[PDB]
Amino acid sequence: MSRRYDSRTTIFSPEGRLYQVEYAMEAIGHAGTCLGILANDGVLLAAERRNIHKLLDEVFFSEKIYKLNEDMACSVAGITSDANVLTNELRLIAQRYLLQYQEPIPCEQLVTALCDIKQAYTQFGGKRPFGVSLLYIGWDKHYGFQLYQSDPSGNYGGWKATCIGNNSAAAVSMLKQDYKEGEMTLKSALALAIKVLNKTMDVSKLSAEKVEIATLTRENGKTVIRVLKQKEVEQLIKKHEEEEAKAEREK
Amino acid sequence: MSRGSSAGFDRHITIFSPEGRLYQVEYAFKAINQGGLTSVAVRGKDCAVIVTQKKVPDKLLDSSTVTHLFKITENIGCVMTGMTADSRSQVQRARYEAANWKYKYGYEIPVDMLCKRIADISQVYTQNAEMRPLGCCMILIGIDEEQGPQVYKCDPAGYYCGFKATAAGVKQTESTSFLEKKVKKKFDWTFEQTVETAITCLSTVLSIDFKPSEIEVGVVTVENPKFRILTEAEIDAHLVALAER
Amino acid sequence: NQYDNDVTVWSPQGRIHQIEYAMEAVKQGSATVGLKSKTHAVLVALKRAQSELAAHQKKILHVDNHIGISIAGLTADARLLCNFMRQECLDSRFVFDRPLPVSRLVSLIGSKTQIPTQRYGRRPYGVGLLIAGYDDMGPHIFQTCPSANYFDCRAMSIGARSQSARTYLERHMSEFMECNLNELVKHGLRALRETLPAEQDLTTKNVSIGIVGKDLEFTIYDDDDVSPFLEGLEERPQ
Amino acid sequence: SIMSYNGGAVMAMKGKNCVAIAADRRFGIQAQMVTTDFQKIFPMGDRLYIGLAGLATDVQTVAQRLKFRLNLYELKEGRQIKPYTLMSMVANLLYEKRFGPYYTEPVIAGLDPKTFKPFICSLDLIGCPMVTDDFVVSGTCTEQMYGMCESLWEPNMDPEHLFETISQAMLNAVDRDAVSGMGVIVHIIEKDKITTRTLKARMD
Amino acid sequence: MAERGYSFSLTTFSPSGKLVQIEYALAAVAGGAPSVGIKAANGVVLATEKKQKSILYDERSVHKVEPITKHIGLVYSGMGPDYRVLVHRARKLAQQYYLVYQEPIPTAQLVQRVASVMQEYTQSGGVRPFGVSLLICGWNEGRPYLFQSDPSGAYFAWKATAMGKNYVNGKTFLEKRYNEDLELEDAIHTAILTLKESFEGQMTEDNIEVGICNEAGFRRLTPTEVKDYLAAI
Amino acid sequence: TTIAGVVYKDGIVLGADTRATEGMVVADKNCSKIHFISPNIYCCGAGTAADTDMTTQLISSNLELHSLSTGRLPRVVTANRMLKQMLFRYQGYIGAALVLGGVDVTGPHLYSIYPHGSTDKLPYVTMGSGSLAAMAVFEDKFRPDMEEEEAKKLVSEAIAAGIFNDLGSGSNIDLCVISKSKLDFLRPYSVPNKKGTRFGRYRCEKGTNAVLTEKVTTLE
Amino acid sequence: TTIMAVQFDGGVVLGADSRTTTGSYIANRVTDKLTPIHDRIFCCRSGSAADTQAVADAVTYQLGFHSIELNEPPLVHTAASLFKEMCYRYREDLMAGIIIAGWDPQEGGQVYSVPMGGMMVRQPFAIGGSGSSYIYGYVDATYREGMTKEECLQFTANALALAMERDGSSGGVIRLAAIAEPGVERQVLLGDQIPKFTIATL
Amino acid sequence: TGYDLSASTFSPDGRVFQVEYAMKAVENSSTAIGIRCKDGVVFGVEKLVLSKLYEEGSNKRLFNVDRHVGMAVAGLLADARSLADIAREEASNFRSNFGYNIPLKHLADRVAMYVHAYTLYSAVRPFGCSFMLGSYSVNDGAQLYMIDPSGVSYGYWGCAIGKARQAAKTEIEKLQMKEMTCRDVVKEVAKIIYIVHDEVKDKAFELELSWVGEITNGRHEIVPKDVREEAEKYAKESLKE
Repeated sequence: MSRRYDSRTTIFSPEGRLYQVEYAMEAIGHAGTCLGILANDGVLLAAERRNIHKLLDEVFFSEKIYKLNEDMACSVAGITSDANVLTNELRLIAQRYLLQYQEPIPCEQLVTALCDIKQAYTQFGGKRPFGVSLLYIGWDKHYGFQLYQSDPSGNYGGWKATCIGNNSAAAVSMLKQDYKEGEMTLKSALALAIKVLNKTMDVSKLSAEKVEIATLTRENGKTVIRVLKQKEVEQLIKKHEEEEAKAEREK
Repeated sequence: MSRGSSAGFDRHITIFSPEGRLYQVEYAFKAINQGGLTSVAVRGKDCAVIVTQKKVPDKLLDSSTVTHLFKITENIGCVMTGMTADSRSQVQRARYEAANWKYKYGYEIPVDMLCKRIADISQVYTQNAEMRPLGCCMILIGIDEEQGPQVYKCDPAGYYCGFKATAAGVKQTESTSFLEKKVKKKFDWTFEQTVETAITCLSTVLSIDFKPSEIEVGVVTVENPKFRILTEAEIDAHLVALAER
Repeated sequence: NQYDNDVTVWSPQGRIHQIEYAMEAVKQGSATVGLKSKTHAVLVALKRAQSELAAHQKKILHVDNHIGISIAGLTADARLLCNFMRQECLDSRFVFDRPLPVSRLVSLIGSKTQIPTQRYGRRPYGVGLLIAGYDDMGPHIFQTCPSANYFDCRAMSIGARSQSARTYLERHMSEFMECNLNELVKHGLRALRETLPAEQDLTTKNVSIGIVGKDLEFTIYDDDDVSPFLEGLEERPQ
Repeated sequence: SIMSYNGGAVMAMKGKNCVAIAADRRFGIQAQMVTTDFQKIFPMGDRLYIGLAGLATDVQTVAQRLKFRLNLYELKEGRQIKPYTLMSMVANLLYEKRFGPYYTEPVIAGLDPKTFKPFICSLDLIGCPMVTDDFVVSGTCTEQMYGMCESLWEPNMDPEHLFETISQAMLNAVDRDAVSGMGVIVHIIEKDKITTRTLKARMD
Repeated sequence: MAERGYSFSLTTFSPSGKLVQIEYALAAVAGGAPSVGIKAANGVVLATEKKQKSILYDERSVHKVEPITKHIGLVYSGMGPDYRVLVHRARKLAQQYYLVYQEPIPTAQLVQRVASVMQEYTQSGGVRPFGVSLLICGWNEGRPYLFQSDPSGAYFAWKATAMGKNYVNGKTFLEKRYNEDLELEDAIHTAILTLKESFEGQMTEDNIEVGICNEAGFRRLTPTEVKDYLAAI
Repeated sequence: TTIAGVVYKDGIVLGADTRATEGMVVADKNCSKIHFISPNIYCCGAGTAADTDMTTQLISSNLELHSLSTGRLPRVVTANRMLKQMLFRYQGYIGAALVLGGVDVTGPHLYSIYPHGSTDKLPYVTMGSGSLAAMAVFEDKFRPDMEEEEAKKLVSEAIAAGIFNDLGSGSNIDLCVISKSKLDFLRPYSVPNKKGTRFGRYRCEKGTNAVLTEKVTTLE
Repeated sequence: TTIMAVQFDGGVVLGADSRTTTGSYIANRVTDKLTPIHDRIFCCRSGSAADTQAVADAVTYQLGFHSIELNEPPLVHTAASLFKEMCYRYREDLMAGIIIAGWDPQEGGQVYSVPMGGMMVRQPFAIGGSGSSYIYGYVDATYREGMTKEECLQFTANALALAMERDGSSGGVIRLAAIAEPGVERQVLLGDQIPKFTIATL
Repeated sequence: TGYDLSASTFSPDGRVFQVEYAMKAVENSSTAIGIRCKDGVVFGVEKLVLSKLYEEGSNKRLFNVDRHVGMAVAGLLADARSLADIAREEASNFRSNFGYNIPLKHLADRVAMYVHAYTLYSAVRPFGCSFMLGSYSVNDGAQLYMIDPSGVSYGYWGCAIGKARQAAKTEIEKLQMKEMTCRDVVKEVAKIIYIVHDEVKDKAFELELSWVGEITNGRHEIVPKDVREEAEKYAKESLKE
């Protein structure tokens, strides 16, 4: 019956570990690279496009970047359909807060609500966990520009610069070396993102069709979230190539 | 993966094998043959006929209660093959579905719609792990006003289809090849020719000359759409006509 | 093995092992004897003390003015079943203003205890009951089992070493029907004594007696009310 | 009686390539005025507005729940809602409370996205939609508004004529209603800009 | 009898981070009959092979190319009864959308809802994932759409794709034959040729099913139209 | 409201007026009261307008699902059965009064459906507040197996009687002709009433309205 | 409404008027109030049209399924019992007076009355509806044992005509149905076919 | 290899082994027989007396499930009792809903479907009992049905269930039960029961007898003491040669 076919997804291991959560994290490590960088005048996401094929129809808005409300956006790594479930839940939570308070939801509260859903799947119900890690970028009147990262376990944390997915550890080393706290601008942050994606995507060269970049800024008391055009990413990659060539010429 | 590969509980519950197969559904198909009987259905130009093998080993058994032919409505008949209690539960479900369709929509259910409904119900068993699929196959005959006689078959996998002729049970492969030969040389099938074709298919694949008590025959015709089971006198008349030729 | 963990699993021999293990649970308990005459039904229960400083565990329970029980096996299951039986008797008195006939109560018990023997994740009740009753059909002794089967008996014994008691009851079953109350109780006491170790004897501390009868509502005698029944018992024949 | 508890009046009118929507500004409870700047017209898009008359509590509740559903719609579909779709969404929201209805009668005025064809409609309290080509009214002085609009409305008005027509209709209609008025706000929606005006009005 | 299903997941994460049940459902899809979708400039063609195992089968009785609405069509590769379940659910979802919004559901919206159902079966208690891949075509806002939805619940937008047996070779053939600006007739020819590449035996107007979506809506091709197209090839 | 329907030799003619009143004031001058059910089945509605619209939309959706499932043309009896079971389960609280007309494989069929869930299968029906005037026209002039033009004239006459004698009816006459080969949705079929010609010119000039505040938002 | 049913040796005769009113307005002047429940079982309906139509549809459904399951022609008493259960269970919500009449191989011709409230009684003949009050004396004085099918048809036609002439809620045409073992014969009496009784003048 | 643990699992051969194990449980119980004559049905059970401490009529395997319907069981007695309760519920509900006595064929079908419902799931266990339903009426005649743990229901002229059912069926075949009456069938039933009993394997047994027919006015009841004693004497005489 039930007992002999039950996988026991929500039980501790003898070492004190939750195996299904760890395996979901392995799934995350497989997926495409997503990077988040916070600057003084905005915040950005840069995600590797894994749906690359000449016969693929051009994407409507973005493959991996989802607007969540007027002030927040997210990028996903891991199982795609699980990410669809989670992004719908996030949109619902943000609208519920807006209905209740008639103010936009602060970013950390939205992340905390979604992480509570994830934790509930880790503790009871016998279901498998969501195989999704998320990066969140947002603005609120409490803490300004914010970047957050959440895991299948339901843990979350705020960051100045972070990376999830493929080669995320090398990207984090790059970020530790190169990020300058309290002095980043969106231009320098975009340059850093291009360099990090150049290193992380070692097998495939940076082309504008292999990456998706979205920036969140403030204009006239409104939040603007924009996915960069292909030509803008092409110009950024050209600028990075020029920087590399001149740095080589100096050396 | 590898041919006939297995991993985990794929041989015990309806979950995918490494090759993407559902072994429990295949085992249910074998459960059909466990019954040991064979039935044949043939579509004519103005009729549909079902002929099933009737076996009563012992005289203590009241023969009138040993039937695999059922009527679902006045105009729809069925022959069941496989496990008897599963067959009777499926017959009860089909009768309920037909009555409810008539009640809700105000006209008699078409044969293809009833077959599709039963097939959906059994697909559910192919996708949920806590219950086994039924080990039975259902063949339905009826008359649609627009399209004429109808023979439809549904199986434990949830697959259903309309047939010019079909068979179920132990010798259904030989029966299908015989019917393929008969339908390739297409000639206009009257009621008598349809009945004789069904009976000769069963008799040639079972390698026995029949007797009126050894087979069961049900028919629907355009002239008389009501499903009716032939008595032993009519069956013996057909058998005599077949034997003389 | 693979067939002896779930009550829903048939063994290849046509048996259910969990039911037999619940039967063993009944066999582990201390002995108790039930017998009937033309006019009386008597339960005699040998009580066991966990320690020298503990009271002997209660074995005879009130169900209704005309029905009492003695238990073997898991005590908490016995309390569940006793509460159910009391509720049935009260329902009968509320609806029909009549005492519930004993055999109907035993049928209700069998129906209630059969259900967990067929459903996954349930277990059999691990208690055997001797039911003494009096109704329009006279006195009744019934035996209920973890298998949910029940028996109408002339006499019965269940618990540890109950086979010796059953042999004694076999011997004197012909005598039981014409016995008076004292003689019937003494027959039950001798049958219960046949299940004792050699050193142990029947005492007012380890004997409990329940009696029901035509004019006698069900009554339990525990420590000092047992002595008139113990007085007059011949020494063990050996 | 219940619909008249707080008073209020909303009107929408069709121009040549433009729409107009106007509302009174009084919030009051029976005969007592409480405030004079209660919002009854809510934007549901760049060129789409909904005006709500009826119970003020249901005005606010329905506007907020419609904003909930519209935001979800525009996130799931990466497009702005069309006025007909908004009307259907409002009707579904109102009919969900068929036996416990919200006491508001919405009016929708907008331009088709990517087409800019004027659209106006009104709905009853349980969500029966009514699309017209000239004008829609809602509130406690619909008879007066009907007189004014039937007399003054003309086809193919330019936005300035549309503003004058809807302004005169609203002003003279609410001057003749006790529990509406204390100012009128008019929105003129064109394809390239939105003009918001407050009219000089009686305050009695 | 007890109507309670299992409440635990049957699809769980492997130590390497994979959900093997979804990969096995994909293996089931890869064993299915070939399906092809091609999005032309003015419409979409969905072509599948339906080679019956015998002449006793009535070809007209069952259909693999199915209408969902007047403007949306479906075809599949994999297990047919799972496909029937998903077709019924898609029709109900399209009707509910029409009931709320009083306009026909956009193709992308319906694809999202169907993919959500498939994900539910990848995560809920006591069920296996669906063993089919769907090709969905639609016409919206003067524009053709072609989507593929997998057993995991992930969907992709395609200009041309193939599923089922020999789908890698079919994809190579499509990407070396497909071009933009193609018209619907030429897309129909290309889809039939892609089926012909993996087809075994003679292809007739009864061996294959073809559906088209354009501004007029979605419709299945009658076997006479298919015979005309085959003669043109 | 006046809605009517007849069975003629080749099919069904449905008719309706186009006035929708709120109380005793005309709210809608051009209201569409003939509702699509299926390409061969239509329904005129009276009673609570929201109830009529929602009920017809729900049944149309369910019949579309049914016809996709069966691959066959819907029957009028199915629409009738669904409508009457739904209306009966609501015990008259859904106030939809319906004239349901269609042509299926069995021929033309016409039903009247009442809010409590009772139906009548009749060769001519009327419904609404003008129903008695239209019915008077029908009882005076109906004949079986009328031609299409005769049936259209008769239904337009019945609607006109409702329009000119019932205060709750007015404006235009809408027709829907259904046969096995065609469906003609004639809207408007007749325009017996028009707004009177204006004898004057109201003063409506730029600058007439005084403005306190102004705010112009430019759209991109 | 006036409904009537009479038993004769080999079957039953059922009859009804055809008037359905809403107040004083005749909404349907050719109503068919004789409803086949099964091949040889009919019901006459009086009271709320929605209630009787719904209950007759439900009983038709249940009786058809039951007959398929038993592989046996239904008993008239079984149909009457189904009607009785439905009418008694929902007596506070239904306004339905039913006559159930038909033929059985086991019992012959049978008439059952299920009046409002949900009681069930077998009768040699039954009348119902608003018009039935006016013909109680007539049917009491006229009915005799041993009438043939033709005598029963004439008896029913006369009684229905008298009720229709007196009762404002009854009128239109007379619908008759003779049920026997061979089958069902239905007829409509209209116009001069309806029995005529001269108005007493002077 | 682990295929015999649930009724919701098919073996690779297409068998449900849990149902077969329940059938084995039936094959170990003592023998009950039913015989359908021209005017009734007679049930005879060999009820083994396991303890002399038991009363007469304890653990009876013949039940009245309706005024006209009797039940003879074999297998797990608690399962049989729950099934008798199910049959009583079905008969009573049928009378309440349709207003007459349930036909025996319909009652057999209903109870057989209830039994079959326990052969599909891992959450329940198949019943470990088989049984015969016997009825008589003027309209329907005499009817004898048999239902096994799989849920298969069949009509019979004579039937045996239990440990020795093949030998009992052989004995039944030697009878011209189609022209016999209940009076002489009761003797034949008692003789067959006494023949199939094994005195070495099983020590003592009571002979339970019941019948329904025109003799009892279509009411299932225990055979009266006179007829039972006469039948037992005749059976004992037939044992001696």
